[PDB]
Amino acid sequence: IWGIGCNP
Amino acid sequence: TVINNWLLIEGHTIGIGDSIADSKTYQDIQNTIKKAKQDVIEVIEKAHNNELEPTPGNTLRQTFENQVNRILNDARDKTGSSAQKSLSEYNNFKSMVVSGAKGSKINISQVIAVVGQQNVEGKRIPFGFKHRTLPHFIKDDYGP
Amino acid sequence: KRHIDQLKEREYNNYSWQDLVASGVVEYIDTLEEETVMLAMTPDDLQEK
Amino acid sequence: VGIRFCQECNNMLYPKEDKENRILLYACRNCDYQQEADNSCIYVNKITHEVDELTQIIADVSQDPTLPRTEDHPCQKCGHKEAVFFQSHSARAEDAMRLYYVCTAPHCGHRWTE
Ligand SMILES: [Zn+2]
Ligand SMILES: [Zn+2]
Repeated sequence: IWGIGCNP
Repeated sequence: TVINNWLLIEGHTIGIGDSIADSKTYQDIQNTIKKAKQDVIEVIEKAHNNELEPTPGNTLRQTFENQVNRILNDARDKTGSSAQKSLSEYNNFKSMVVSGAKGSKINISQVIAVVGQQNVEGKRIPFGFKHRTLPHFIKDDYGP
Repeated sequence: KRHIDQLKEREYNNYSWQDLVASGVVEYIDTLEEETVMLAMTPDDLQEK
Repeated sequence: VGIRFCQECNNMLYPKEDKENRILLYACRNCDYQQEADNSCIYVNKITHEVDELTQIIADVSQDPTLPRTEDHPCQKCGHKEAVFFQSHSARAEDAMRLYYVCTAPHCGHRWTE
């Protein structure tokens, strides 16, 4: 829910 | 025991005052988002003109997604850093993040500045409908 | 505004959702038809130029 | 390239070579009809498959409400300002984000890619 590399 | 009995004297709380930031910080976050959206638009226009050159080992779709995600992630992180600058010493979100008791810098950023990119299966939200994410958006919209 | 005025006095006007559907103001759309439909989340904001 | 069906039996004609005359003959297996082949090409395979999608695009797509429309790009044939623009919309299109413009307005049906 954050970014592509983070968390969903 | 000792610290919990001192906390009766000092106290801890979480309120809306902690989530809210200065007006200057909000304007800075908004400006970062505006220029990020403009950058994504320029990347899209380059892709439509076929001016974009494929990254080695990647298709043009993959490299477009890479560049777009990089722009959006840099904007997200920059807005988060602006929000974290805005926090005062008294801010209780910062107290908990600094002490390490709960939370993270990411949570503060999402609370105050920008929730960020929503990814499913490692990609941006897919085209569930025919060529569009939701019926409200126009077909073939790769915008932010 | 005439439609919502009739609905507002829903009692003693016998104007209801069925009248709205029959008038052609609203329509039922399934997902397959949703794929062929451009929707506005909020009327005033998206319809306005 | 194209497949020819015999008149006598309405079945597919397969290539065959007459050794005596060294002439290519499209002859059905089921019936004896034989036809000389003008094309002289049996099988063509395009591995690159660089086939323009302009031919595949239908002019009817202009009527779609969901397609984005630009008045910036004028039509070449008739000068109508509006033009729905959409991407390849095709699997096995490799990696192309080209916009295949289609002129709006009734009966122009012009498809151009810029
Ligand atoms: Zn035959
Ligand atoms: Zn035209």
